[PDB]
Amino acid sequence: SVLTQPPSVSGAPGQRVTISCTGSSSNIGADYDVHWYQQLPGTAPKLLIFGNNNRPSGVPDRFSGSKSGTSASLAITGLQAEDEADYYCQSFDKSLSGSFVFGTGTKVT
Amino acid sequence: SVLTQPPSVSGAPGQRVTISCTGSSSNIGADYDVHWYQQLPGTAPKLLIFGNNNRPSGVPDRFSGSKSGTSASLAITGLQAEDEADYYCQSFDKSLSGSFVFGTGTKVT
Amino acid sequence: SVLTQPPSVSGAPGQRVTISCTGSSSNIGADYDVHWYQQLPGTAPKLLIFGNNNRPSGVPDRFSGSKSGTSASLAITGLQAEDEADYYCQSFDKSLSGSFVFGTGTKVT
Amino acid sequence: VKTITNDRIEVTNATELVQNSSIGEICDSPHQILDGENCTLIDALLGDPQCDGFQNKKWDLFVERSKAYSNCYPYDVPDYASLRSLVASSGTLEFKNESFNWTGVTQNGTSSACIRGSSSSFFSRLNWLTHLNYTYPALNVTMPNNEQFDKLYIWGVHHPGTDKDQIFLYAQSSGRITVSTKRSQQAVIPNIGSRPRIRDIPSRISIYWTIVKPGDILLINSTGNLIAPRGYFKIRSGKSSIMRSDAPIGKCKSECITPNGSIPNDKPFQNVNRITYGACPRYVKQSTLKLNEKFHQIEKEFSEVEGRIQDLEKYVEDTKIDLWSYNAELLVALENQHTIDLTD
Amino acid sequence: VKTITNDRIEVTNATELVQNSSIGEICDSPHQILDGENCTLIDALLGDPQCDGFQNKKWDLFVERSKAYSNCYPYDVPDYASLRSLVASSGTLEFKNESFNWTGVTQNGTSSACIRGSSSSFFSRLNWLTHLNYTYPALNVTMPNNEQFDKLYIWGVHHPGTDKDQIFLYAQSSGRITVSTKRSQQAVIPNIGSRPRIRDIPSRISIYWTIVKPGDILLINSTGNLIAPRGYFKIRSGKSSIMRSDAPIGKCKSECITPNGSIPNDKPFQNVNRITYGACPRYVKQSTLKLNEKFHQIEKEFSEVEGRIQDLEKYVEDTKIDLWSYNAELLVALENQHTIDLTD
Amino acid sequence: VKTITNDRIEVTNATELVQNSSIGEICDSPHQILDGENCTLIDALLGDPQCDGFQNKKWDLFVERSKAYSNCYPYDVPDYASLRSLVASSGTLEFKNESFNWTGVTQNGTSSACIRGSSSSFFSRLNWLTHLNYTYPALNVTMPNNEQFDKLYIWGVHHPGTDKDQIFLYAQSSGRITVSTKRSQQAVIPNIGSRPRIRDIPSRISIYWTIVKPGDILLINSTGNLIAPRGYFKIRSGKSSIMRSDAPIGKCKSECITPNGSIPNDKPFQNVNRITYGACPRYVKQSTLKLNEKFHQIEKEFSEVEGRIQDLEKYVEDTKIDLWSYNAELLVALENQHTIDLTD
Amino acid sequence: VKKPGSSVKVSCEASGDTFTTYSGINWVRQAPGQGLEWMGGVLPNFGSPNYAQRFQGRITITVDRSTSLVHMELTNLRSDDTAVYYCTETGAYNSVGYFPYFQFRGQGTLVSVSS
Amino acid sequence: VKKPGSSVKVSCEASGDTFTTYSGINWVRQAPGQGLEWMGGVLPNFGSPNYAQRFQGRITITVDRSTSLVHMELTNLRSDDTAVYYCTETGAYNSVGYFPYFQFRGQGTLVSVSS
Amino acid sequence: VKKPGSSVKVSCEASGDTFTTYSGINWVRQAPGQGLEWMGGVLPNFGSPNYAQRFQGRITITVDRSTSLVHMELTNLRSDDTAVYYCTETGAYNSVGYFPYFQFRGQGTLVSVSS
Ligand SMILES: *[C@@H]1O[C@H](CO)[C@@H](O[C@@H]2O[C@H](CO)[C@@H](O[C@@H]3O[C@H](CO)[C@@H](O)[C@H](O[C@H]4O[C@H](CO)[C@@H](O)[C@H](O)[C@@H]4O)[C@@H]3O)[C@H](O)[C@H]2NC(C)=O)[C@H](O)[C@H]1NC(C)=O
Ligand SMILES: *[C@@H]1O[C@H](CO)[C@@H](O[C@@H]2O[C@H](CO)[C@@H](O[C@@H]3O[C@H](CO)[C@@H](O)[C@H](O[C@H]4O[C@H](CO)[C@@H](O)[C@H](O)[C@@H]4O)[C@@H]3O)[C@H](O)[C@H]2NC(C)=O)[C@H](O)[C@H]1NC(C)=O
Ligand SMILES: *[C@@H]1O[C@H](CO)[C@@H](O[C@@H]2O[C@H](CO)[C@@H](O[C@@H]3O[C@H](CO)[C@@H](O)[C@H](O[C@H]4O[C@H](CO)[C@@H](O)[C@H](O)[C@@H]4O)[C@@H]3O)[C@H](O)[C@H]2NC(C)=O)[C@H](O)[C@H]1NC(C)=O
Ligand SMILES: *[C@@H]1O[C@H](CO[C@@H]2O[C@@H](C)[C@@H](O)[C@@H](O)[C@@H]2O)[C@@H](O[C@@H]2O[C@H](CO)[C@@H](O)[C@H](O)[C@H]2NC(C)=O)[C@H](O)[C@H]1NC(C)=O
Ligand SMILES: *[C@@H]1O[C@H](CO[C@@H]2O[C@@H](C)[C@@H](O)[C@@H](O)[C@@H]2O)[C@@H](O[C@@H]2O[C@H](CO)[C@@H](O)[C@H](O)[C@H]2NC(C)=O)[C@H](O)[C@H]1NC(C)=O
Ligand SMILES: *[C@@H]1O[C@H](CO[C@@H]2O[C@@H](C)[C@@H](O)[C@@H](O)[C@@H]2O)[C@@H](O[C@@H]2O[C@H](CO)[C@@H](O)[C@H](O)[C@H]2NC(C)=O)[C@H](O)[C@H]1NC(C)=O
Ligand SMILES: *[C@@H]1O[C@H](CO)[C@@H](O[C@@H]2O[C@H](CO)[C@@H](O)[C@H](O)[C@H]2NC(C)=O)[C@H](O)[C@H]1NC(C)=O
Ligand SMILES: *[C@@H]1O[C@H](CO)[C@@H](O[C@@H]2O[C@H](CO)[C@@H](O)[C@H](O)[C@H]2NC(C)=O)[C@H](O)[C@H]1NC(C)=O
Ligand SMILES: *[C@@H]1O[C@H](CO)[C@@H](O)[C@H](O)[C@H]1NC(C)=O
Repeated sequence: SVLTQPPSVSGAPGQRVTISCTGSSSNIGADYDVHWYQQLPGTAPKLLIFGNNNRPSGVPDRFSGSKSGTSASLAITGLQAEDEADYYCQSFDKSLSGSFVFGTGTKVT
Repeated sequence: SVLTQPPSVSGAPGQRVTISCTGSSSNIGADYDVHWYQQLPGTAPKLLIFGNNNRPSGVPDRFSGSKSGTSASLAITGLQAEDEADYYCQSFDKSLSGSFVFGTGTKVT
Repeated sequence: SVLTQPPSVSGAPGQRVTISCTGSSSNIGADYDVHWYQQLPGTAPKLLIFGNNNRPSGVPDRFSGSKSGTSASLAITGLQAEDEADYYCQSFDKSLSGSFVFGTGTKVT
Repeated sequence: VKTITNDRIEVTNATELVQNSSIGEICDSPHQILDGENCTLIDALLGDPQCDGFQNKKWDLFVERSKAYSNCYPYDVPDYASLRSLVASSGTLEFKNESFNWTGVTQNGTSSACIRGSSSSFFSRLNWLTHLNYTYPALNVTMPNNEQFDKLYIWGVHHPGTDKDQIFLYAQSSGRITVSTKRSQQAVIPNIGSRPRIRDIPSRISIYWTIVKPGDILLINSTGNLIAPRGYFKIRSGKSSIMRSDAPIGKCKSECITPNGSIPNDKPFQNVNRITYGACPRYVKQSTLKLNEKFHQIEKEFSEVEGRIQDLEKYVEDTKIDLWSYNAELLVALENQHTIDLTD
Repeated sequence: VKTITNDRIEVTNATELVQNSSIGEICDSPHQILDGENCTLIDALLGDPQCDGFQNKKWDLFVERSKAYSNCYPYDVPDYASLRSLVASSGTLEFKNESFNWTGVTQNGTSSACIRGSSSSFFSRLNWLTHLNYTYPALNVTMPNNEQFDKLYIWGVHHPGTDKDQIFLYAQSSGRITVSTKRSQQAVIPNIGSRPRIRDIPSRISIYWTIVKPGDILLINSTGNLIAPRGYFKIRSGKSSIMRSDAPIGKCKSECITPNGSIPNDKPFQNVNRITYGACPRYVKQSTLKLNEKFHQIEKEFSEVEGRIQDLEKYVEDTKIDLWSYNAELLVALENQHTIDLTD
Repeated sequence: VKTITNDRIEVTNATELVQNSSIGEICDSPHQILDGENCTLIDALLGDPQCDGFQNKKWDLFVERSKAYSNCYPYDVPDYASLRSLVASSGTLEFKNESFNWTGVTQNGTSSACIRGSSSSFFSRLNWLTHLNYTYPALNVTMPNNEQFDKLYIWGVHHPGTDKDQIFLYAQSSGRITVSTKRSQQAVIPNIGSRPRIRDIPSRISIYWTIVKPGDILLINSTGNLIAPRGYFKIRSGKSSIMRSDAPIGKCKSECITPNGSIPNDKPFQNVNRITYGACPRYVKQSTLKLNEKFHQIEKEFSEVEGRIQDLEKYVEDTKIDLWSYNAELLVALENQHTIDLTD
Repeated sequence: VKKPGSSVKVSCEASGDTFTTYSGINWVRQAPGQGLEWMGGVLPNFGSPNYAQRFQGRITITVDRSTSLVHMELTNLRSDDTAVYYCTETGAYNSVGYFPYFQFRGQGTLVSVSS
Repeated sequence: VKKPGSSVKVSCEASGDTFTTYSGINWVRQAPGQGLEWMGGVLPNFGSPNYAQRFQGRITITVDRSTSLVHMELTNLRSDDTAVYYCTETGAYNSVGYFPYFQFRGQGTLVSVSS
Repeated sequence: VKKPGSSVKVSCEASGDTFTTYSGINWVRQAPGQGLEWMGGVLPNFGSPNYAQRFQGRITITVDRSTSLVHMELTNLRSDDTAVYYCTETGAYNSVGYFPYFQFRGQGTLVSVSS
């Protein structure tokens, strides 16, 4: 089980860019939050967002998240040079024996 | 004792529409919340909003409410076909022996 | 120790006007809130904002405040005739023996 | 008869020193007897509708029947035995009304589980304060003791079954009570939760008491769930006590009351019961011996297992009984011996 | 020998009325003896892995060794002495399983600090309920008592060391437990905080018990931190008790058990120990005098200072000892005198 | 004189076996007497400014005067009697300072209601921790017991009168205290509320104590409202006790101290008072009879009604008195009889 | 159709999934083509019924605990009393100006008065 | 007008409707045409007065509990000390970077220093 | 490089500044140029290891309490198992749909399977 994600997005620096994570009736749609992870190329994935709006210490306020219905959205207020990493969305699937589900991944350019 | 309400409002579907409930120094103005009820023609009135922003289960997020001073406002983000019902606003009047006061009613078109 | 503030600001009535209080790593930047005081000419200074967004009873909602990083901002939604007073920003400085620090003051016109 | 030198000596005449039977009734005189009927002492204190005849009464001995039952709002009393013993030792139910302010709230609440006439009612000595126009302001009420005697106050806290009920009665979901005097303080927080239904009511009430000395002041600071007092009881000291018995009340005279009727107090020892009131003979285990005025005492029968405290009480009473039985035996032996010696 | 008239009278023959020595072993008969080995009574009640052999056993006297130790999850019991005395007086560890629903949560939690075989385990008589798929719904579970006897239930609350641990086990940071019956209620709130580590575990568990009468119903309403019961113990009344002793168990017969082995019960007085079980002679301070069946009693030795209650217990036992020593002395004197008189 | 055979026998000479009068002073020898003056034992323990002369002192008997009063911050002690008895039995006020870290907070708070010199002060043995630059971080402080003896720690919690005061002292409105050892835990939550003013102060302080065994560790985890300890008291066991009396201290010798001065201990019985210290005669109700070393004991006089516990204590003492009065009477009778017989 | 001067009684069930011990029952009136009006209310397990001042003397509220019902009777009917009557259950929520909201159960009852 | 080198004492009442047991009193100075400056403060029922480092040695704060007053004295006055002095009471609020706010009571006191 | 059909064991330390009594350890796999996948997890002080259904029968998780380590072994390796493996620690936060988040510690371990 995986969560659908856009293959890649792109845009000029200095404007808002949006990424989406769509779920099912078992994940996100079953009253489960979504976590966002960041992976710069050649490095282990980091933690970006949890609880759909909480940012850990060491993350700029440029990143925002939201969840509605069976979908979730990630937003960056201002695109910068260091935003070359990949983004993943994580949720919990209650179906069968239960598992942790990750998105298909996205590339920001 | 009644709360003043516009007789009717109208507009094309797909845009925001606003309804207002104006009170006195005894209701709304005396630190009392406002409830919003919905009545489709030929049916018993239903419950739409309570606590000035709380929506019960089974109501779309298109409906919003607010209160300021001695007045209250109801808002619909997107007008649809099923929004043919009437809307009432309810508060509590502390004057005399106390009672429940309802608005004059409004018609959305 | 003092907090930097613009000497004066001016504008026509009826639009938003902004005042700023910039701090250091010891005040505002050391997890300390900012208070805003108002002083009409020929009168003792009053209290306008505390806790960066709290308004005491008797203050219109036209005044707003915010804090970000090591800086703070005061905003007035609508300029009026009675807004002829001076504004001060107050914080706490943890350096040395600790003290209460005030801004340099501003004049609104 | 038994003697120290010889265990079996035959004599021309002998008398019995142990009372083994009872009349079967309570003599009603000279002690003042108050029959509780269907009411317990705590129910009469709180003002149960079926106990309205016990108001402002006085007693020397209070009789509790096993047929007693409660017919009002469900309640529990932490340290029930201490309050029961205190009220029994006080010996009076005299009540004096006081005018507390209680401004901003509704007074005289009634419940369907407490029926006095044909309508809903409540405890007569307690005040159920609720919301007024769906608001409940904080209460800061004081009452000074300018008299020369102590005052006893009975108050309570209300535990609803759900949060909905909490809001429906008090308009807010966070209540707290603090009752204090210059030398004491009591803080109680309600516990919202579901409980087994008694008379269709899942909620409960907890009862607390406070004593105010002369020259002191009583302060109550509450935000909800408060069962206010209507006044104070006069608490004194005397020879009063409480007894559990099913014996009928008669018309006779006897200075010794046992659970099983009144017994004659001419012989120095008895074996009918270890629970006694008034001038009574000592209790011994011996059923036959051939030749003291205590009033309030400790509880000597228990219907529930409690542990340490009840074990200590039982141990104390067992020690007393055994030592007095030894005393009785030795005394009888000695007297018999000396009499035999003086007659030869 | 000593007499009332003369303190020193020489006689041809005399006997000793005080037992001063012990066999050194517990006779194992006729009373039913249960040797606890490395296990305490509470550990055997809860189901410690090393105490699995004590399940459903019965005893007349329970022997606790000083070598006993705990090898499971750390815990504490408020009013430990009361529960210990209750279980000791009950005299049986018989357990009956009941099918509680417990829907929406995970069952049979295990800890690394409680090792039964080669894997993690827990108490055998307790159920550790945790989150199910990172959710913990509110529990509203009932169990009626349709039998003719009382039921004893043992449950617990869990106190984590941090808020992280709270969330990691229960998925929410606000737990509350309410256990009620038609005549009782108990509300417990966990206290999150750091505590010294025992077997690498900083968390603790508090143990509570509830008794249900026939015709009553048990209700449990919880939102987290609940250590559920798997059933009930049958609680009865009898001559059972508990004793602390390091004496080995032998094979003999004696109706009197002392901490220091079994002692002969032919003489009327003894001085070996104030703690006795069965038909035993009275304890006196006198070490030499020249010429009763109690079962469960109070605790007479304390390892911690507690204050008021322990002082009262010591005072009671001291009074008893002194009065019985006086009785012994007077009796011996009298008997000696009368015998001298009757032989002249 | 009285005899078993005859109640009235005339004899040439007789002696009195009951002491009925007192000297009126406390002899100050051989027992070590510590006069409390205006100070109570708890006030001397906490470090009241007027009790600064009692620091590190030792006693065999502590004398409390009715003129004693408090002149510091208002406070109350849950289980006051237990702590008072513990300190009295310990028999010493020796104090040893320890260096707790207490990093991130302000130390040595002072109050205007506690005046030592001309300036504000506080209890000498307690530390009032407050905010530092309007911040109050969580405290995680430990202290191990590496000695061969037990340690006694006295700490407290502060209850402000309002939420404003809470914030004004601790910078946050939610405080909690947890003091734990490997075998114990104590969780205290402050109760904010208004209380009657003593020395213009409506707030109160609650006092708690903790005992640490050798090889154990003390852990304190707090977020506010903490009255920290400055060290530990050495707690031992001995013949020390406490007595309430207004008799002046003299210069004599007597092994028996009564509330009403010292009394001669030559006669075997007395009737002056039931409260005794040292080698004293037995207390009897008889005022005239014509022909034991206990140290700490239970409390025998009460100024407040408490119920069950106080009733049990009174019952115990009444039983003791009655049995010893019977013993006295019987003994006197027997001795008189035997003497008459041996003189004829 | 009820004759003028007669009485009309509307019954309601004080039970359900959302009904608790201290829930209340309120009556609401709606004239044909007009707004909503509030009439008396009662808590079946607490206190006494409240009444609106416009209906004082003509209205009575009774609680039947055996059948767990609540009835409202209106004496001396008039032509203007032709309307539809609704039962409402009280709702609870955490606020600072909180007052109960109305939960309409079922459809209304039509009452017409004519000679 | 005070002579240079003299002393000036400003008194303030430590009582009122909003004043509690542990409320504090702070002194604020304002030169004519300049900003606000903070001087010493004291809690009348707790601790010892605090002082600003610019005024060390010249300022003293005393609490009079019989009249429920608090006084601040400034020794060795100077020409630059001409200013208006204000009393402030401390306010409390729930936050995470909380520090007391100042509540100005009454009008200020004008002090002028000249030879 | 591991031969097909062999076993690979990845060890991890169940200790650190943020690690508590009931923290958990989860394993994550990432194929070269692909997304993230979840493998088994275990709490070292509670319960039994959980496993993903895709890896049932081939994976085992062991806890070594003496060295405070946790190991995951994968039996019967295959060519598609070439990937980088990461340890994650569980995080806690207050919510209503809360599920633990993953804290990646250190860099991953590269495992390649070839004949
Ligand atoms: C937590 O659990 C307890 C235990 O289940 C629960 O209390 C129960 O509430 C129900 C009400 O929903 C009670 O059921 C009633 O019992 C009485 C007997 O005393 C019956 O007479 C009642 O009959 C009514 O309902 C019937 C339904 O078919 C109708 O046919 C009939 O005509 C009546 O209208 C009713 O069944 C039950 O007795 C208690 N259990 C107790 C007190 O032990 C409690 O509500 C739960 N907490 C929650 C849900 O928050
Ligand atoms: C509140 O304070 C208490 C007291 O400090 C604190 O509890 C302490 O936690 C630490 C863990 O951080 C414990 O330290 C361990 O002690 C055991 C002995 O029992 C050692 O074997 C452990 O060794 C490990 O760590 C070493 C570090 O160099 C390694 O070298 C070694 O290989 C092991 O990995 C470890 O030191 C300490 O014993 C307790 N103190 C107690 C229980 O009294 C508690 O965590 C604090 N609360 C917080 C922080 O929330
Ligand atoms: C809850 O209620 C209690 C009880 O009312 C309340 O405590 C009271 O506070 C007031 C202060 O507002 C106290 O009044 C003082 O009493 C002393 C005597 O001890 C007087 O000397 C004081 O006199 C001052 O005020 C006078 C006003 O005219 C002045 O003229 C005078 O010069 C002094 O400045 C003052 O009256 C009162 O004693 C207590 N009551 C007690 C302790 O029982 C408490 O504040 C309330 N809680 C709140 C409001 O949060
Ligand atoms: C809502 O409040 C009214 C008004 O209560 C009165 O005014 C308040 C300011 C306060 O002073 C109260 O003590 C007064 O009673 C309530 O109407 C009163 O109800 C009581 C109860 O029967 C009656 O004795 C009074 O006469 C009524 N007052 C008037 C002016 O008629 C009313 O009951 C409240 N409604 C609720 C609590 O639902
Ligand atoms: C605000 O804090 C200052 C600084 O406190 C010092 O620095 C801290 C980091 C910590 O290490 C404290 O223990 C230090 O004392 C306080 O100024 C100190 O006040 C005390 C009290 O008289 C004095 O002994 C120190 O010398 C002072 N430190 C210096 C550098 O002068 C100040 O009192 C605090 N203000 C408050 C609490 O209102
Ligand atoms: C997440 O939940 C699954 C499913 O649990 C089952 O379905 C629930 C609706 C409820 O009915 C439970 O009682 C069921 O067990 C858990 O998978 C189960 O795990 C247990 C434990 O070994 C096992 O006995 C069951 O067979 C499993 N169920 C299935 C369908 O395989 C799973 O463990 C949970 N994950 C957690 C709690 O992390
Ligand atoms: C007591 O039991 C009831 C019933 O299980 C619990 O009530 C539920 O509470 C949750 C949380 O607020 C609500 O979402 C449910 O709707 C409630 N159910 C009902 C039927 O009211 C209650 O929480 C329990 N109380 C405790 C302390 O555990
Ligand atoms: C027990 O002690 C611990 C450690 O000092 C406290 O944990 C801290 O709590 C604060 C407030 O939530 C956090 O910001 C810190 O990160 C925590 N530290 C650690 C190491 O976890 C805890 O608050 C204390 N508990 C009590 C009741 O005082
Ligand atoms: C009760 O309090 C109000 C305001 O708190 C006051 O106006 C009224 O006088 C008080 N009652 C009496 C009898 O004084």
